[PDB]
Amino acid sequence: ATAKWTTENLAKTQAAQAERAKAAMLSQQAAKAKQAKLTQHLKDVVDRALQNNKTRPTVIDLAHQNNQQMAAMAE
Amino acid sequence: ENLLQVYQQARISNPDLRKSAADRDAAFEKINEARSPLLPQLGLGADYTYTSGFRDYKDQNSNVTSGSLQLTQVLFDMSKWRALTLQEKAAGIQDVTYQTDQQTLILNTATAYFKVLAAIDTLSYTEAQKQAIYRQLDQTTQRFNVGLVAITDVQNARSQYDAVLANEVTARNDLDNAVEELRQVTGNYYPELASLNVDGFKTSKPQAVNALLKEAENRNLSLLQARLNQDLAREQIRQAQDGHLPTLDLNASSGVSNNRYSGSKSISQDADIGQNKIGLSFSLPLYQGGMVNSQVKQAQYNFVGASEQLESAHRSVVQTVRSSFNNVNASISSINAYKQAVVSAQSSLDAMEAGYSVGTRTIVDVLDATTTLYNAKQQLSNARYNYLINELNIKSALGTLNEQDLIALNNTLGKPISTSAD
Amino acid sequence: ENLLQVYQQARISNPDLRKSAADRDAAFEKINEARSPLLPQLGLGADYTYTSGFRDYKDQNSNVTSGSLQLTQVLFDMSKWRALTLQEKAAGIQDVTYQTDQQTLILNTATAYFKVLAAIDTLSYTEAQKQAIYRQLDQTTQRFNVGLVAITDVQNARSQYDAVLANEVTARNDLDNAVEELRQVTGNYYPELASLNVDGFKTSKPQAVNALLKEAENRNLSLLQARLNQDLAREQIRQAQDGHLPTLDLNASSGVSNNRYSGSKSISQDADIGQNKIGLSFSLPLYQGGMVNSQVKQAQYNFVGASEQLESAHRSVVQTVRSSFNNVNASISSINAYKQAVVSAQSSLDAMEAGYSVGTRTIVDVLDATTTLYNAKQQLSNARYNYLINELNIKSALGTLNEQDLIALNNTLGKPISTSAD
Amino acid sequence: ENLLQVYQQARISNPDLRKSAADRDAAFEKINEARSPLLPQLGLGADYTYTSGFRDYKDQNSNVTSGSLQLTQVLFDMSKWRALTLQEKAAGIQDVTYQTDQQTLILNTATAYFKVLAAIDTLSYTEAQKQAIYRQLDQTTQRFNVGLVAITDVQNARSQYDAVLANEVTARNDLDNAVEELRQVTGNYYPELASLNVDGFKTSKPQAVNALLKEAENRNLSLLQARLNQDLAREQIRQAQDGHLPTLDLNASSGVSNNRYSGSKSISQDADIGQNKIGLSFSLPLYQGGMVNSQVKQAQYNFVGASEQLESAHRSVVQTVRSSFNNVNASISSINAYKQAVVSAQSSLDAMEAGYSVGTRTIVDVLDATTTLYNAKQQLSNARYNYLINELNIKSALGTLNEQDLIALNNTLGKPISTSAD
Repeated sequence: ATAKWTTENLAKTQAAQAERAKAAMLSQQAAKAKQAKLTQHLKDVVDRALQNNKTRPTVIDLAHQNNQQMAAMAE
Repeated sequence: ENLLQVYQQARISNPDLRKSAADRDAAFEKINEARSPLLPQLGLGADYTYTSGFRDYKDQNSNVTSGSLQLTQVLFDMSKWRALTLQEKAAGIQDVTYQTDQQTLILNTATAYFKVLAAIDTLSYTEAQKQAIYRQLDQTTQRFNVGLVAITDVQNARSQYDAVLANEVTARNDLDNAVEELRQVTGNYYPELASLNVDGFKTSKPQAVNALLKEAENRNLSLLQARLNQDLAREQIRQAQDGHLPTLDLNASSGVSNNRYSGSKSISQDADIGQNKIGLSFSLPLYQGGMVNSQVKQAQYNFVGASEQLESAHRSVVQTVRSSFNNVNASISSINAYKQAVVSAQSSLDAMEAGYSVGTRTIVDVLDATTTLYNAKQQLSNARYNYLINELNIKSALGTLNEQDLIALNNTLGKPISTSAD
Repeated sequence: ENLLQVYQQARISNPDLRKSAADRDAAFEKINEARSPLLPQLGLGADYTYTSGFRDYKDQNSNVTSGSLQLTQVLFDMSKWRALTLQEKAAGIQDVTYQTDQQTLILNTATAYFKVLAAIDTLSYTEAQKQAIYRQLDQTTQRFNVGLVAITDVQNARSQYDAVLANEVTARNDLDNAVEELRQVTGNYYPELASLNVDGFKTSKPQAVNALLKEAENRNLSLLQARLNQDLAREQIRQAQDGHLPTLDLNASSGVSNNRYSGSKSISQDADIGQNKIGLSFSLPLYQGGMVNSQVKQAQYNFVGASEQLESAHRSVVQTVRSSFNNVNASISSINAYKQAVVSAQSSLDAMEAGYSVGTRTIVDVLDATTTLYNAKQQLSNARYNYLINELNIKSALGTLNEQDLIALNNTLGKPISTSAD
Repeated sequence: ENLLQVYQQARISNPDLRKSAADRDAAFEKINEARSPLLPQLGLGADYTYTSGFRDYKDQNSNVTSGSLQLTQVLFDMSKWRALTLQEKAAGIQDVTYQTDQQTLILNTATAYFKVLAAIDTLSYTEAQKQAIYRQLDQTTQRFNVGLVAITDVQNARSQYDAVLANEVTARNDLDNAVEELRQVTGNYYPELASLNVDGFKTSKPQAVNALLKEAENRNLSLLQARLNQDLAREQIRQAQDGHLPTLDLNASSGVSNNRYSGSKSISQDADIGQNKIGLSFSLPLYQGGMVNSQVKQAQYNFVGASEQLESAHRSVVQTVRSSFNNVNASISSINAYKQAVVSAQSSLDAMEAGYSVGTRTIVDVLDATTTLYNAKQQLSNARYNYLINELNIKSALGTLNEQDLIALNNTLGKPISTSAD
């Protein structure tokens, strides 16, 4: 059955290649999950960095009105 | 039902394309977020403060209630114009990625559809081999029960039959998995698919590899992405060395305030004040500690990296184009070779049957010849399907893979055939 | 020693799990960093300045030494509440990733264990094939040295024997590498592992594929991640369209200052100042240049992309569930087929030996039959081990892979066997 | 032309290395961008304002024109020192990645070159097999046209010949693709490559695996990266718990102003103001809502994750070192086994020819023996080339792969041979 044995082993290796493809797909799912985690991390970090620092009255508006109050103060 | 209809359902439902389109549109909209800082920023603020002194100010308390309407415009800020241009370039890159995803969908659809057809052919040939070996086994069993042959031939035939049975199991599994992958690609279960017309099947040699390489350099998408990334790196250099420049602003404001001084030592008087400022601010950094020079050098090194990515993409394109050319030529040669092999195997099988009838050969030889014949047939079928996939791979390398390249195939197809493993 | 003990050492020592747990804990702690802005933000400051005038102020110098204790509280800021909620959802997603990593460890441990067992069996059957062919070769050499056979048979037996020796070398190497990979997975070198009990080995049909698909849609983790990412994208839309809203702050301050004016033209006098402010700041952006609208549209497109990722995950789950079902059914059919093939091959080998004794056959046929028999035995073993791995793959698709699914196997196992390639 | 010249052309032109070098240099330059905030930062500003009052301030307008030269220096800010140190460590990590990329280039160049050589040998042996089978086919055709043999042998020889023709097609295509990949790696088309000297080919056992593991733990680059990432995580902890600390600044300023009050109720007078401030600001966050403690805990969890990555890297290094040791030993054993197999398969082919001449055998046996012989030769060649690649894989595992390890190989090579498939 050698004429058949070679082709049998080749089809078995093709099935093993499909299993390898499935493992590679699991690997790519892991990598994509890690990329998504990095994306959500940078997202949260940027939201935090641009929220707290700005929530404190650093706006030109608030400073300008405070400057009017200080101007009124000396009179 | 065929390749065009399959591709239409896929294109309409495939979620990978819709996600890539979402990303494309998200970038083309982020263009507007990047343009916004150049437009009038209007804001409102309001404060209420109760000030109380406790050192040289005892009994000097104040209640201030202020409200301001601030406006801001940018008359000169090159960093923001460069950011807008960067976002336009990033949107272009996303559009090219969307094009690459369209081509990838076309290629995956065709590859899965042909994988299903090839699995059907493989199962059919395994069943035909099983039937042939079973006929031989029955002939031997009869000639033995009558007494014209020994049990050796019966047992050999039984072993070969069992091997073929195992192969049939494997082939059925493969067909089922191929149909499941086709459903994953498209989104529907197709019990009937248009089959390949092997009678009217033609193999045309692809055009010269030099023309392929020229069209690839001109159209291939892995190169357009690289060129656009190079331009993006150039514009990043420009943005970086745009930090030495000044900036102008048109800060305007309309503010109002009500101060109420209330204390025993409160010498000041109440006031209700208003103001309308129309300012013009100018900013110019003269030194920052080599920050801008360092950023410019980093941007230059990133541009060097982008140029090397472009060269790497050029090499990959050349390699894949030439590989696809060679693979198509090899698939043509293999189709011809396997045709001749199938004819010769059928002749040798007839020869083994005759020899076994006259006693010059044995039955293990007959069954080996049967296996050889049907292996040759399977190889021929796989060669045809690989030729089609390799044509598609060329047309993908050039970046010119579109629906008409599938209309060609769908014309190459023929009568329907069932995908059920029965 | 067996599969439970191996899995326990792995679970306790495997560094991938401990890293995933570290990431999970880091997210669940970042929740507090995200909650911190909402809480009060006390701070301190102190300044010392020496001012000197040079235009209409010559000889009017001042020395100011100030110290402030500022406090801040957020009474209304929806962007920060949305950030906190986003962080909580991200922590949930990290927990789901940790669960997926637990399942991955279970599956990898089982796969490595059974890879080692399969290697041991492959080397046992290659050694058995070598011994059988050597017996045939020795018998032929003796019958030749006596004069009952020609040198042709001796040389053919020698060629077959040498081919089997090369296969034996390959098999020994594969077993050694399988042990190395098992040690990579667990962390220990296992010289004895519990072997499969082939006598008490049963193959049970998996439950209907509809029940599998229901349980997968309800429990599969690649879907929980996708649904949580969809919810996260929706909450991101909400965060984005929460930029139109105002914000309130409760800025308080306790400040003290010491001014010392020192100059010939210094008309002003020294001062020791104090102040206690309890403020209330209100902020409201009215226009920013389509920034917020652009962010909202980008968030909507990102939500569309997340919905499409969810659809892609659903298709992948369906595909893998049905594939694992088909693979288990195929492994069952293959176990049965290869059992029958082993029986038929043993019968055919006996038949070839008889025929060779009576002259009907040759010795190349005998050695081919031996090779066929032992290939069938190897295929049967591989079929059993693949059936076990495919059961595990189903249980992974449903997301219900845990220690009890390993207890089932460990009960399927039996007497120990050595992993040494000797 | 040989392996040294190929590797030199590759090293000089390979774009992957040049991109990795660009990244290395970009990091080593970003060191300066990270150090900049510690250096004096000078800036210039200029303002023009027109203030107008409308409530108890009507007809009190002002025209202010100011210009300031601000300077800032950091006397104590540990977060920025930690950022600088972090960037130095990141630059070190980039340098280690560049070393890894150098080794990757060496290994890829060697692998591609030997892949081309293996493909040349495979094609040469497929052509030799074709010539042998065609010789047998011609002998049989002649003996038939004369009448000394039946058509069975002719037909069988023809079928075997056609199968070998299809194998030749496959081999030619594989050789062409090997040459295309080699040119992608290097950048040139090599029509002649130095061939392996099989006469002066020696197989040396690698040193004991304990010495390999020691040298790997000391030199392997996947471990240096992990140790440096661990140190980086430690420094990140330090940076995080450096938020409790105060900061000092030396803000200085030289300002000038021109106030012009113009209004009917404008009591104030014009002024030409100047000022020279030399300030010193001190900041000390007291309570941040638990932001700093949460950041420190997250950094500690990240350090735990980095330590676990280090353990994972150590396990992967051990696994790959031991695997490469076993693979080299197996390749040695395989070379010897295949040498014996080739000798015994040539003997068996001669035996089949003799038997067929005397009638003991058939022609299918002769052609099967020819196929066996040439398969053994192909396997021997592949074994030699795999031994060379496995030596390289060991030297890569230890991280000691350099140009002298390629000089050794280039010494194992010999006379040139053409890469054309003709």
